[PDB]
Order: sequence, then C-alpha cells, then structure tokens
Amino acid sequence: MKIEEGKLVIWINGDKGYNGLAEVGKKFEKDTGIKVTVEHPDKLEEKFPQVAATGDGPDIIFWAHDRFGGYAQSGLLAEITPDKAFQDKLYPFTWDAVRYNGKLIAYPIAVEALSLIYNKDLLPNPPKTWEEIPALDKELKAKGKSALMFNLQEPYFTWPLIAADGGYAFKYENGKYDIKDVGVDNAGAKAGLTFLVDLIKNKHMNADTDYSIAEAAFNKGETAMTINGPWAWSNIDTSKVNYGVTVLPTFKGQPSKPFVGVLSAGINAASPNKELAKEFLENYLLTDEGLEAVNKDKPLGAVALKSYEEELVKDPRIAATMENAQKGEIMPNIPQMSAFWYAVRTAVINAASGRQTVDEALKDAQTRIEAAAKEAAAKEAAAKAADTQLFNRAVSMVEKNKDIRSLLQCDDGITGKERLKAYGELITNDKWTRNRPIVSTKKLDKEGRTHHYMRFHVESKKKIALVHLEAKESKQNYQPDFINMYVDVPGEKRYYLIK
Ligand SMILES: OC[C@H]1O[C@H](O[C@H]2[C@H](O)[C@@H](O)[C@@H](O)O[C@@H]2CO)[C@H](O)[C@@H](O)[C@@H]1O
Repeated sequence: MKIEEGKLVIWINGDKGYNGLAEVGKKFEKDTGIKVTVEHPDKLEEKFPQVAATGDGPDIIFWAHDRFGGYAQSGLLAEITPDKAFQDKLYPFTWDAVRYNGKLIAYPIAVEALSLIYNKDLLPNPPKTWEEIPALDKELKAKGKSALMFNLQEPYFTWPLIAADGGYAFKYENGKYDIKDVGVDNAGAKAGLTFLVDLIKNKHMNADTDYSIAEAAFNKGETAMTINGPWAWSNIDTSKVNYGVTVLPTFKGQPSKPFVGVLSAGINAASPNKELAKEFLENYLLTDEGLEAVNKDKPLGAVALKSYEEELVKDPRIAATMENAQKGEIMPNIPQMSAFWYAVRTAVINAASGRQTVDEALKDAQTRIEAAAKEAAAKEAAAKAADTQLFNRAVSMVEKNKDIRSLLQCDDGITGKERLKAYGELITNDKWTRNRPIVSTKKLDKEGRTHHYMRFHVESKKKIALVHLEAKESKQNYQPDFINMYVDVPGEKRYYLIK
C-alpha cells in the first residue's frame, strides 16, 4: 500500500520502548482523534529506504542519527521546521547531530552510548582493562560462569575495542571528514579485532553470540559482564540481577571509544501527514511527560530535552553513559556510514568465525569503504553541477522577468540593465566573501518522483529578494521541470513566476 492520510504510522527498533511510545500515541489519539500506530519491524534501517522510495513506509522513523544523512541525500526525509522557541528546548549538540548540509532533517530524542554492565555478586570489582578478561574468565569457569558475553553480530558492539588503539571510520580533523582517509585496517584497528578474535580462539567468547544470547546469559547470571546501551537496563531490572554500569575497559592503556548515537525521529518525505507528525513530535513526544512514558518502558539514555535531562542526569547509570560517550566520538551522519557499517559488520563476523584472518578481513573492509567513498565523491560532484545548473536557470528566469525587475526597483537605463547579484542563503554558517553553498534539498513524492527545492537571494542596489523554487525530475533524461517559483521582496506581495 501507500501512506494513509489522517493518521500516523511510526517505526522504531524493537530494542526500544515502543510500548511507551504507543502510550504517547494513545494520548494524542484521545486529545485529537488521530490514530498513532507504532511498529517495530526487523531490519527497520534497511526496510525504510526500500519502502520510502515507493511512497510507502511510516510517517515517522526512529533510528540513531548516523543513518539519516543517507536517507536525506536520497530524498526520503522532509526538512523539519521547528521554530526558535522549540529549538531552544533541546541541547545544541543534539541538533548538530541531525544537521545535513546545514539543514535539520530529524528531531533529536536521546544520546546513546555503550557501557560495561557487570553483575556485582559475580564481580564486586569490574576489570579496568580488556587484557585482564581472559584470566577472569578462567576463575569463573570453575564456578561454571563466564566472564563476558555481548553481541558479536553487530559491529556497533565491537567498534569500541577496534577504535581504542587507533582505528577510526573517517579522518575527522577540524569540522570536516576526509572520507578518503579511512582507518579500519590500520595497526590500531588490527590490534583490537585481533584481541577479540583471540578471546574467541581461546574460548572465552563464542563467535555465534548475538544480542538475545548475550542478554539472556547476563540476565540469568550465567555471565559476569555484558556490553550494552541504556535500553537494556529495563530487562536487567526485571531479572533481579544486581548490576553496575561503568566505563568500558581500556585496551593497551587506552579507553574504548564507542561510537555515540543520538536516537532521532525523521519524517517521511512522502508522508501526507507532515503537520500531524510535527504536532505529535513537538507537543506530545518531546515533552517531559512524553519522554517519561518512553523512558519508563526502556531507558532512552541522556535525553535531548533539557527540562527532562535535568531529572535523568542524577542517575549514576546515565553518568556512566555520558562518561563513555565523552571517551568515544559522535557518529558521522554522512551517507557513507551505511557502507562503513556493512563493511565492518562483514569484517568482524568473518574474523570472529575464523573464516578470514584479521588482516584479510579488515583489508577487504577498507577496500570496500574506499570504493564506496570514491563513488560517493563522484555523486556529490554530479549533485553540485546539477544544483549549479538549477540555480543558473532560475536566476535567468527571475532576472529577465519585467515585473520582478520592477519590484526590485532595478535601475534600467539606455546603457543597459542593472547587473543583479544572486547568491545563496545566508545564513549557512561560515561561508564569507559572499561565498556560499548553493544547495538544493531533495524530496520524493508519493509516486516516488524526485523533487528539488532551492532558496536563494537576488539583490539590486535597492532591494534584496528571496526566491524559492521547486523542480521535478522529468520522465525523460531531460533537465528538471520547474513547477513552482516565487519571489518575496520586502514591501511587496509575493510574486509567483510559476504557480
Ligand atoms: O552495528 C551497526 C549499527 O550500529 C548502530 O546501531 C545500533 C543503534 O544505534 C542502537 O540504537 C541499538 O539499536 O543497537 C544498534 C546496533 O545493533 C548504528 O546506529 C547503525 O546504523 C549500524 O548499522
């Protein structure tokens, strides 16, 4: 089917507080009469781009922010429109994580980082280093226990150890990522994955262990430690295991460096319910009461909402979470993240299962990511060329229109027309000598067709106007067709050049 007008469908991962979120949905339905249906499909992060490209899927998708730049580039997410008053309700750094090409593409919900979770009755004192763990596992087998179990199927859980001694995804220097500098097969990444492979080789961990297997072992007290995020605390609470939440152990004297996620809520570009989605997210979910309902189901981590974080921050489990977060790094949201995760997933599973060697595994991953970065570079180049061409076309149409020139109070005399200035917004942080990105946002419609939106200024000596355009891809291999173009000049009514 296709997205249904007049209700909301929400997708969120099955490890999160989806029941709590449904409760917030029910409140919205009681107050407004709008039905909110929460679903938690498997492989949500892979299903969404498939269905959203055919105008299907949820109105709202929840995932960590790392997936969202990819979705935005593909036109699957609507730019969100929160006013200044609302934006002020959330921490600036959380908004930063959902910024793509300088625009907001989702609402931040909560900061997630992995910590070491330990059973206090089995280990009153948790180990400071990865290195102590094999000896620890020896003392525990004698009591039939084991030292450590965590999900070896998802590289999110293995990444902190790979990064510890020097591994990195993309070289982050000052503000920008150099995607041509990937650190997944450097000496640092090798040591970490090697050490993990050794735990398995030496039978302290089993390569087949996944999320549910690790969680069950810890929650039943069969293993003394696990590695997991805030969402997992709720089930441990139920289990009546006495647990602490603490800093990940060091590797080679250095902190484990978890990749930190900001759980975020994006609106499907193809949804006919964008204003309902906005109202739900801003007025119901991102409230103390709304986040409480979700958090009480499964802990969110450190929430983006300042007023409610003030309550949560008291929790030592949250302090531990933020302490691991500060030792790690906020994930990029660049579109190459999906490729990075796929490559590293295959590397870890292949190296764990003894299939490929560590050096074979990481080389293949590195090659894959480098290849993905190369095509991604070409794609960005094509996009800038295309945007430049769109801007140039609209500048021509605007500048040649006699009514618009009159509104701009152009000085057109016998020598010729006044040369007009055209430049991008505006307002997009630190691009001076009037040198600005001139970038379009992309949205798919319910038919799956690509629309390009662009805003820019045109300036005469007397007036500065703001131009908005919307172009639609042709079914041919033609240039995009302009379907809406209008100009706002201070003092004057909006002028529609194309209605
Ligand atoms: O393992 C690769 C996977 O890592 C992250 O996913 C985390 C997610 O952020 C957490 O919220 C929780 O659901 O566990 C997931 C790992 O299973 C990235 O967000 C994701 O893109 C990536 O594929």
